Amino acid sequence: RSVEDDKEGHLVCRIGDWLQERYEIVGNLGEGTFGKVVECLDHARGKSQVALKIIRNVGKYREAARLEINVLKKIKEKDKENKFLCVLMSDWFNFHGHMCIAFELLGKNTFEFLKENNFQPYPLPHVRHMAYQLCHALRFLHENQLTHTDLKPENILFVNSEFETLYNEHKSCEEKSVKNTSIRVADFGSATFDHEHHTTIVATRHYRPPEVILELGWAQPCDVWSIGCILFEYYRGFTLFQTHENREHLVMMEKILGPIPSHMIHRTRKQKYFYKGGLVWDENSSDGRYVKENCKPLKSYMLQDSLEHVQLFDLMRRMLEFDPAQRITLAEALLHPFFAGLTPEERSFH
Ligand SMILES: Nc1nc(Nc2ccc(S(N)(=O)=O)cc2)nn1C(=S)Nc1c(F)cccc1F
Ligand SMILES: [Cl-]
Ligand SMILES: [Cl-]
Ligand SMILES: [Cl-]
Repeated sequence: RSVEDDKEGHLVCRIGDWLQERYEIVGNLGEGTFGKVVECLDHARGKSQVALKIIRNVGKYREAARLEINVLKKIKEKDKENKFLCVLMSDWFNFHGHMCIAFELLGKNTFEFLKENNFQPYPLPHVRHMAYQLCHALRFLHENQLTHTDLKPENILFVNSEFETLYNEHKSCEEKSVKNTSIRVADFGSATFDHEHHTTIVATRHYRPPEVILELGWAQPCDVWSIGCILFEYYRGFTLFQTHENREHLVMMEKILGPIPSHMIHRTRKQKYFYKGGLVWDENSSDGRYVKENCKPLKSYMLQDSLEHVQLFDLMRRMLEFDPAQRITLAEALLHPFFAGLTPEERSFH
């Protein structure tokens, strides 16, 4: 059987196809610039269901995937009972130049669920449970000297994304409400140990913290900022920072969170963003006018005034502190009174 690649180096495969006389493809899960993700049955392990990430036959992707595999091995080694909520690898192999990584099959990611729910946001009890698990998952990675650097809703999966369809009487429309809010953290390809080389830029732009934009260096607090942006997005169903460029991003940060601390401004070599100790930007530009119209103080985005909403917003604001040294740690976050509302099942991790 000839193995075939398309023009971009993606493996040509379809439902029905097999790999290593072992993994039978039974579905398509998704795709990206890295290649594709298929659902397989693993005939060597009782037909167990797997998500198999199939990387393009392109050197720079094969190399990144090899690094991801190495990261995953180290993580598994530190969490042998798979207790700390990560999507860990069951197998990996090089298939005619395509690196393939097999993972236990979970449900949809939290972005895809949001999207299939027409971007209607998660209810607060759901946001609260998800935030709790995220703080705990990352706290454990952080305590093992690791930073994720690429947290975003697409990288957070429901263990099971089965939902109930409920009629929202205030909206005159149906809503999908996930039956179980247990989640797992995925995509460790960019994860960086304390002692390893730190690239100047990390994170997906919408989830990238100011110390990274200002090239001030970064560590574990990077992940805390990203979690704050994620929690906003779960709660409102739209992205906190919908931006494509650094200068606009910083202006959004200022409108939503207040001024950038002067000490950060004085320390950055990125002085092109500043003029006279202050952000410089064209208020009359397409980006200028978009930000002035759409970006408001964080507190203004609260849907309700009850105590649990106030506590969410207090927590989010502490996650979104400009100075990574002042930013709440996840150890501290887990002590926040926002988490008093967890059911005992949610708190003990069921
Ligand atoms: N372990 C695992 N299970 C799943 N399941 C899944 C994926 C997509 C969908 S879909 N097609 O969006 O409804 C449903 C279930 N995905 N998955 C993984 S590791 N996805 C994944 C990811 F979440 C981030 C980067 C690469 C990936 F391959
Ligand atoms: Cl490319
Ligand atoms: Cl191995
Ligand atoms: Cl200005």
